[PDB]
Amino acid sequence: RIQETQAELPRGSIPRSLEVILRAEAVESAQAGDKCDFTGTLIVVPDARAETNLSYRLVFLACCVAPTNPTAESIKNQMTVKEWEKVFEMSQDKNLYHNLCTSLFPTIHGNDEVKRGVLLMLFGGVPKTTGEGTSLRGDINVCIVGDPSTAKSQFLKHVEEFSPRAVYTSGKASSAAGLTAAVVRDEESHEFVIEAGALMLADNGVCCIDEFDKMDVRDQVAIHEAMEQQTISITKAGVKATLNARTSILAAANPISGHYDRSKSLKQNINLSAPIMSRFDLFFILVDECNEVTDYAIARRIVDLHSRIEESIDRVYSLDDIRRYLLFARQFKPKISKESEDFIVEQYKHLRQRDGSGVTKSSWRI
Amino acid sequence: SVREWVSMAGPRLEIHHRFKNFLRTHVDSHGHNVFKERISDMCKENRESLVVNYEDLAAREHVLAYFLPEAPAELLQIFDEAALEVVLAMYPKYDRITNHIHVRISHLPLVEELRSLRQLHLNQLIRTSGVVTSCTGVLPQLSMVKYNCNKCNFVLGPFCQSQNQEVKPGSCPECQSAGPFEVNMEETIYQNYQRIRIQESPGKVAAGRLPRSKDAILLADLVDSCKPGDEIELTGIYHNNYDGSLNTANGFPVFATVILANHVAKDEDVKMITSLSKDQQIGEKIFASIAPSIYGHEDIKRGLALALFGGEPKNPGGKHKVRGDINVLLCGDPGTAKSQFLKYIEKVSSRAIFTTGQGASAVGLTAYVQRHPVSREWTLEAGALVLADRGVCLIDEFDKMNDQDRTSIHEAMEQQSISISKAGIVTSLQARCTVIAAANPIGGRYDPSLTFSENVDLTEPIISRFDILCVVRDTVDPVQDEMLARFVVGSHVRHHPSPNTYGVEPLPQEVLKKYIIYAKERVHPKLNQMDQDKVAKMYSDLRKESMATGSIPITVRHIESMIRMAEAHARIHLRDYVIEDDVNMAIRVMLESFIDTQKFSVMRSMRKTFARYLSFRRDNNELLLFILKQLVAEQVTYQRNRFGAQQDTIEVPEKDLVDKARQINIHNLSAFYDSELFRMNKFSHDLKRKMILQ
Amino acid sequence: QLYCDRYLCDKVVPGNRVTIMGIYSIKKFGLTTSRGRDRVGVGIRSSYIRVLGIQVDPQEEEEFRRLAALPNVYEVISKSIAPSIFGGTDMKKAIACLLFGGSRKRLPDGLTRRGDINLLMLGDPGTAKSQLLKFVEKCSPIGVYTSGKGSSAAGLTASVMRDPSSRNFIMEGGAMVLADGGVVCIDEFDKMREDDRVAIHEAMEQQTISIAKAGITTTLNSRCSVLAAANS
DNA sequence: ATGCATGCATGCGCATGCATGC
DNA sequence: GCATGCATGCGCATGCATGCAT
Ligand SMILES: Nc1ncnc2c1ncn2[C@@H]1O[C@H](COP(=O)(O)OP(=O)(O)OP(=O)(O)O)[C@@H](O)[C@H]1O
Ligand SMILES: Nc1ncnc2c1ncn2[C@@H]1O[C@H](COP(=O)(O)OP(=O)(O)O)[C@@H](O)[C@H]1O
Ligand SMILES: Nc1ncnc2c1ncn2[C@@H]1O[C@H](COP(=O)(O)OP(=O)(O)O)[C@@H](O)[C@H]1O
Ligand SMILES: [Mg+2]
Ligand SMILES: [Mg+2]
Ligand SMILES: [Mg+2]
Ligand SMILES: [Zn+2]
Repeated sequence: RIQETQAELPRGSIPRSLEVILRAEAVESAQAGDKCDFTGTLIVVPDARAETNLSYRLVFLACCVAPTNPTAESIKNQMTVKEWEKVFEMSQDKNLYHNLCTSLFPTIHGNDEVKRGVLLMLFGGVPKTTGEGTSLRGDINVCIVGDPSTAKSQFLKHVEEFSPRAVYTSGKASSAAGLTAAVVRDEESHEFVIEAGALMLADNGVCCIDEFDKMDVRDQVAIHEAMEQQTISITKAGVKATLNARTSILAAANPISGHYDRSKSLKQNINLSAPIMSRFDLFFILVDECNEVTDYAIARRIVDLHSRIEESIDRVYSLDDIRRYLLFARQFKPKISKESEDFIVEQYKHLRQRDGSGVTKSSWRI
Repeated sequence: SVREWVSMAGPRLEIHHRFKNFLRTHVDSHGHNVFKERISDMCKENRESLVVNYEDLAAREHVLAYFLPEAPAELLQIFDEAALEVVLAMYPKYDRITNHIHVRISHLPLVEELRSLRQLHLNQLIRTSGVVTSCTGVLPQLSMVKYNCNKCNFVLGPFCQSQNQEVKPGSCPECQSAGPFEVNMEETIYQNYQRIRIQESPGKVAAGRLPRSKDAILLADLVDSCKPGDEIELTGIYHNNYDGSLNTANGFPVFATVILANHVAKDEDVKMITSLSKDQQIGEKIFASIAPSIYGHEDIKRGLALALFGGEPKNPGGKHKVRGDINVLLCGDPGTAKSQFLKYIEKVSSRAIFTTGQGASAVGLTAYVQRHPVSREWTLEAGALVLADRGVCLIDEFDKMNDQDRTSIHEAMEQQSISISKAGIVTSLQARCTVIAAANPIGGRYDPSLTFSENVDLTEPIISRFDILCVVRDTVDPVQDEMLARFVVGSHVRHHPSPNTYGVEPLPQEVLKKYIIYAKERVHPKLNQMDQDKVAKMYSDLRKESMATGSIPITVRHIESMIRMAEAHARIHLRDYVIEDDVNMAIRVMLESFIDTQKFSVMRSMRKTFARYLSFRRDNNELLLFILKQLVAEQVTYQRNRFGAQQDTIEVPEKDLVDKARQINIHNLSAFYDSELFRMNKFSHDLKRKMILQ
Repeated sequence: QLYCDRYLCDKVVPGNRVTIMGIYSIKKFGLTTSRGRDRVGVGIRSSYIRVLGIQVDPQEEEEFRRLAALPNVYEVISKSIAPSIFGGTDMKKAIACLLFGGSRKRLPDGLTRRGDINLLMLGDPGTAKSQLLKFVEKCSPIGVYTSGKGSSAAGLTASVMRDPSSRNFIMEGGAMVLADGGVVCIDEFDKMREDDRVAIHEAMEQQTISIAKAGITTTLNSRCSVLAAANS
């Protein structure tokens, strides 16, 4: 089943659905959640009357399926000479840490910490398994809280536009059945098929949730279960199944009173349960300062963007190159050196010592 | 085709003779007749199945191995006939016991996964691996059906029951009628039938795609060989030739595929236990064995060991019932690894049920009657408490429960039974189980200034049920934090894809399980040698001084708990009678648990007053280390408060430690300086200045 | 699935633990083509068991008369009530006379007067109150033990519903309703819910419970002695 | 004579309205 | 002042039983 894209939607119209049939080797491709171009014919299948001296429907047959916009050794072999040259040029630059920050967020002024956190979340870690049967998380989740209009929702949209596999939800617009998955019958056999939810479509990707406080308690419990076990279990309609959801969550939230209280802790400012709160790796807090120079700087950028629609951007690397580099880099599984162990131990000791009573109270314990 | 050549009688007889010769003459690498001993072992258990390795068959006769994948049914029938003939030649009585024998292939060249099964594999032999998701149970299917005529009483001859089409008898030979017929239940032969749904392993599924499932059928001895949720490997036949497989009523002409499987792949101990019990440090080894991956928390491990070993229920007549289960409650700050203990206990325990009070638990905590979503049958599903009868029930997030769960737990802990009155069903079910629960404080951090009851959302009657209460705090100790960080980093490094305790040696898990089973089965301690006077005096003094303090007096209940713990200790050493050591240990544990729940001033006063009982089998070095830690903490706090930052070195005079030791009646500290604990905490002693440096 | 014939009907109430001896058979209803979505099963007949046997898991009058004719029956009965618990002789006597109970009397006017006794106990924890309740529940011929808020899967008072499929008035037996002429022990008297608290007033006073819903009005009988425990 | 459309539960998914508890 | 627990209507699909039009 295929769906009409958003770019072709006319005024006040809902996207149309079409049915495609694949034969022989073309059966292998065309996985769910993809954006693909199909080549084939339009053929009528029965679903006025005839007599001796009529209900029909439209079905599409496809011949080839291709990506709309197109194992380290295999990736190296697939890439062309110029693509590999560009990848090598990118790899040998320190400014890659800085330039990418300007590459993905050109219009946004300041907030470099959020950009670096988003980059680290995008790159992700290395998952591991223990000998006792337990599993260790390798994904990174990021939460943002701030005053109104402090560029809070722009990062989620940028991740939407950049990431190829990303699903975005807001508040109560997504139901419980919208997430997780659903099970329905097969139309031509005794088998059953599974309709994937938002989390499953964003598998090995990034899931963006705005207005995280408005979500219902049951939905938050389901999200916490997905974050913790990284598995979705469905026992419905005579079907029992378990599915893998290895996603990374980027969430946006607002204070209870609508403004961040400087004299209160983080727990007293957000109406979020402690379990889901503890699972997040990084929390970012944005406060709108009443500074004249900051207002001038923001105004300059906004007016420059509005004055020059497309000439106010000086990206160093195209988004396609960044996507290719990310795809190449995510395959690597670096190890931990011996001296890094002692360095991490000492740094964690210092971080714990920071929690002493000789300094003012912090908003989040370690 | 291969099947066409196989069908005719000539090659059938030739293959039969060849397989008989192969069965008779096959030997192992050492020359021993494999089939002789295999058939003898099968005979010893009156089995009905035989296992044949494909590698040996290919090595001996290549033609049978070549024809095997492309013609499974007929060749398997021929092999069954040959095996039956050979077995009947070996033993003649089996015509009375078993009239047929099945031949199953064990090994095969590994075949593609469930995704690659396509048209090329039609009517062939395949090997797959998957995970079981459902089971239909055992069902009876017809075989050699005998029919009874409706007009006359003639019994029709047996008809072979094919799995492709239903049996349709032609007509009665005598009366020549062709009307309806009925099945002769008394003389018909029946076979076992089972159906399974198999899904790909989630770990091997590539990202961006969903696992796929297929159906399989088991017959005869293969039934009830796989539990749901287990990982299996099957060798089977990829089949379509069954009636109703083709979609004809509407839609495209689509066939449904079904796999027919024929193979599934998944005294001295007593003396050893008695010898281990003779060891002088068996109890310490058992205590250190629990939770190898969890650092510290020795008291928690000891309490969990006592709970696991358990006690002995009593019932004088049928009036006064006293339980013997030791319930455990842990309350702690976040990040103290409370869930790891529960997971380890679930792994160790033979019958353990794990549940969480937050919600969406796999196993519920309240009984209800409902139609099961999978089996679609009207069932009565009891709570985790009933399913854990004579077992262990672990509860996580104990403070997030609702009213129904709280009421059910209260009635299961007080009355040890659950009463159900729903949908016209009135039942009472036993819930004899040991409860271990984990919880967090109300404010997110434990406050020593308040009592244990005020720091937990639970009510006093619920807390009163638990025999052992543990309190875990997250105080900042640099050495402990450094050691924990080292352990965590080492654990992370070791498990990349590409001995610290005073105990001599922890026991292996299997030996621990055998010890627990033996102790539970064959140990029943008796209290014929108890000393009532000491217990009575201690109880009187405890009550008097608790009321002198004026907060939370002790009661009779604790004494009973103490007795239980004593019995538990007597179960560890396999002693048939309790002695003074177990009584003293139980007294120490109970007093520690009671004291830890009081507030600051009361706890300090009780600890000062009751130093005699709490020091049973303790180490003076540990007490001196505690004193030194208190002094160091005081000095560091003063330095941080005044100077505003920590200094590079910490120093403390020896005279204060000596004076405090004299207060505890200790006059020598050379052993403490030479003790391993002194070096472990990186303390040094300087006689040139009579100081202690850290 | 089980089939009972003739005199074997109504011998078993649902919820009982039974041992049944019978014949393992299959249903015979001629032949029919396989129908429905799934047609993999071929030649499968539903099975059942035909039940043939079910087991459920004057001289004494003189003995009782001799026991009651003694001058020391009161002391013997008092001692027989929980000999394990130390002290509380007056409490044991009160429990015994509660177990024996009084007599109910009707009047020509149609009014009724209660013949059952109700007791209340208050005290500090650790005074062995629950043990007495359990002993009373075991000793009494009919006895129910509750926790005030109902139970794991049964409420304290009855409820009435209407089945949409069959349009019949289904009543769920509560803890008070399940006992008639027996003793109901109630721990944690403080934590009672509002509706149950309101209903127990009428249950104690008139020994009846009146329930009115759409198209129905009923008055169930609850002649229960009440033994309650509570905390300070 | 045979295969199919329909009557009668029942699960599924959902939205909507009334009561209450913090 | 609002989110949630507890009925109840709405719309639907699915399964089991049977009764006869082509
Ligand atoms: N003593 C310890 N030794 C090893 N690892 C530890 C120890 N204490 C804590 N950890 C680690 O702390 C991490 C926190 O997760 P864990 O599930 O154990 O927390 P928890 O105490 O159950 O917390 P919560 O209060 O959130 O339920 C785990 O990965 C665990 O390995
Ligand atoms: N630091 C900033 N730099 C540039 N533009 C900003 C910045 N902060 C806010 N803006 C502008 O203000 C608007 C904020 O809207 P939005 O991000 O939706 O607010 P919120 O996400 O908090 O609801 C954006 O359109 C953005 O262009
Ligand atoms: N007077 C007594 N004689 C014998 N045992 C007692 C006495 N008082 C208390 N106990 C013991 O102490 C325990 C008290 O617990 P419990 O009766 O549940 O307290 P409560 O009912 O007040 O909550 C019982 O198990 C009982 O065996
Ligand atoms: Mg926004
Ligand atoms: Mg936990
Ligand atoms: Mg009690
Ligand atoms: Zn006949």
